[PDB]
Amino acid sequence: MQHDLFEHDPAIRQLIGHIDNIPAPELESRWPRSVVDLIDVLENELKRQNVSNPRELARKQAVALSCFLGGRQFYIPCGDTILTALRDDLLYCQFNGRNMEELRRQYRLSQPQIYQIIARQRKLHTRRH
Amino acid sequence: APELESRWPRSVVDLIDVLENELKRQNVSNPRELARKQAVALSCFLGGRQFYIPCGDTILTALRDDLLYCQFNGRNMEELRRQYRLSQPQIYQIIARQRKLHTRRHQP
Amino acid sequence: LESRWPRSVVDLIDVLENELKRQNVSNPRELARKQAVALSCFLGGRQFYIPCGDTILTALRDDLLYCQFNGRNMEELRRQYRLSQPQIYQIIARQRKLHTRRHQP
Amino acid sequence: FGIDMNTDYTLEEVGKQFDVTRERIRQIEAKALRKLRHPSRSEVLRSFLDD
Amino acid sequence: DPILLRPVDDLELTVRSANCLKAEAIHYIGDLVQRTEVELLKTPNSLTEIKDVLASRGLSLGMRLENWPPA
Amino acid sequence: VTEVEIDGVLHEYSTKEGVQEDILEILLNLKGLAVRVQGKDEVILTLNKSGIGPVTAADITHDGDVEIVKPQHVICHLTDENASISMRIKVQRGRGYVPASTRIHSEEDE
Amino acid sequence: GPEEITADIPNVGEAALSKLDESGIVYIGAEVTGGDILVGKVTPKGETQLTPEEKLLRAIFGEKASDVKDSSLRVPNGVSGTVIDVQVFTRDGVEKDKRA
Repeated sequence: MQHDLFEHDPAIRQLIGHIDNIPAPELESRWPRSVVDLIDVLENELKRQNVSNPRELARKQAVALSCFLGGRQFYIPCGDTILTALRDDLLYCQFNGRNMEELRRQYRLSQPQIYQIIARQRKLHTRRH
Repeated sequence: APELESRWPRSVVDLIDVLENELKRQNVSNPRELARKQAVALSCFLGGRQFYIPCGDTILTALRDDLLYCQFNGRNMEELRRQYRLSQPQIYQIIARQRKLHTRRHQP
Repeated sequence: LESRWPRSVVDLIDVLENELKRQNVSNPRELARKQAVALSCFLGGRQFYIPCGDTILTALRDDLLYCQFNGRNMEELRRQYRLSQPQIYQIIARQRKLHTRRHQP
Repeated sequence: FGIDMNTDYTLEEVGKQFDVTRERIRQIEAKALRKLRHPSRSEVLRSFLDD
Repeated sequence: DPILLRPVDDLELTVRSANCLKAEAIHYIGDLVQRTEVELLKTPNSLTEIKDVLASRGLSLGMRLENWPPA
Repeated sequence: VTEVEIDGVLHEYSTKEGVQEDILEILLNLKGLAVRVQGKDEVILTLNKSGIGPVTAADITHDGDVEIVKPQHVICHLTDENASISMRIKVQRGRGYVPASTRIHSEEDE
Repeated sequence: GPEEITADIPNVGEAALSKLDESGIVYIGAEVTGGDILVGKVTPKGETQLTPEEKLLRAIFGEKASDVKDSSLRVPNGVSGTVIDVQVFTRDGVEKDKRA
């Protein structure tokens, strides 16, 4: 089942699937400069992962990024927090509600912290739907 | 609590999923890992700075616009105006613009 | 033929009528009919283009937001409306002066 | 950063020279830091992360 | 002939004629040069600006071409 | 013979209980295996043996497209009745002499 | 600070660490070529002077070098072989690693 964000609004989803018929250089000409800085940055990591169609794929992430946070005020932190957030997300997913002790060894975090992590991503895993 | 979230990294989390649903929709291998590294680049790229992200469908216009020119077949000017809820001036403008665009494609 | 079709006239009556019944107005059908005659006389033969893109709907959407704006509730009015803060900043400042003259002519 | 000078100048030290504005000079700094992070001038610099 | 393979986009024609021709979904030049003048006039809005450009480009309607389209 | 896999053996410088000779002697005995393959160019061979007595090439599980020239060519010796040896043998086809460095240099997989 | 033996080593690709266990010791029988890491050793790194250019690079990319210095044992160049035995001696009182 196509259960996710573009499921709610196929119109945006179909637009994402329509960029293949339009080549890049003319389409980026009409775009604001900022997303042009995004796409190549998103491209930069992509070829480091040796994934095909770096230009084609990178566009798909950029439009979806603009789709949600378009209209929304978005802040970004930097530094050690990111992999802390990355570690938190893996902990939440690994957390099957039965391997909390396994995570207690996998991530080794204080018990109140684990609840805070578990609670916090729960909010993040509720507003989407 | 909202002010506590003001500097909160919650936004970072919200994004991996934003990347997920298109990567999962596009069906690439391993959503989560691709999207997290994908986010880390943005973090280093955009750390600690004011950024205007094109808001409120502005990008989606360009894709809405491309499909409409494709379905413009010369006498259905009413048809695609209902189905996009657009108006005569909008239709005419987009038509002429994408016409010039393709003419630059067919012509050298 | 549609560009020369006398079909729109009748379409105006029910659009008027369904509003009149919503506003609990008596005899809404007959009231809407004579209104349609009133539109026909003035608008007859005139190239008359009206604003699209919810032009009155936004200006009213503008008003009640300014009613809910408490000087701190920027974010929730953002979520409820899907409008981004930048434009909300501008509209609220405009509505500020607009209701400023409303409260103080 | 003290490039080609005997010492680096802090935010206060550079404020007394051009402008006492703190956030302004800091955001010009951030402007430069992004402009360097674009993958149009960072390609060569990326090879020095291994050291 | 190097023109039968080129699409309709190489005419630089008027907007009225451009709108009229594509209402019938024409994509190549050859099918214009295939149909004669006695059926294309039924389309509303055209009769005064095709012959001149066709002569300028060295083409004329009414002639017969086999193996069309050649794909 | 180009590649040999034996259960319970990590490297060629170890020994197994019940086997009279060393793993190096096993590989040198394998080096002199006369095998003919008709259809394909790469064949996986399986050898299983348990008991006391010499192990010959006749104990390899014969395949329809593999011909063993010398079935009496001894390959290993077992001294304990409970001792068992399971071995997987990989045979390719080629020409010339190929040392053990070129194949590992050419193939990049782990 | 005391030196530690671990598989966690800075700025080294996981390909070079594929032959190490979770304890940082190469497995027995692992074929190893010149330049590989037989045992991962980490030594605490003293305070380092930062020149203007490298600190500019740190500001640009944001990575930070922790209190770590790579001093692991490497196979000498031009030597290729297989590890046939590893032996670990540890002092009395200090805890033994799972490999030990």
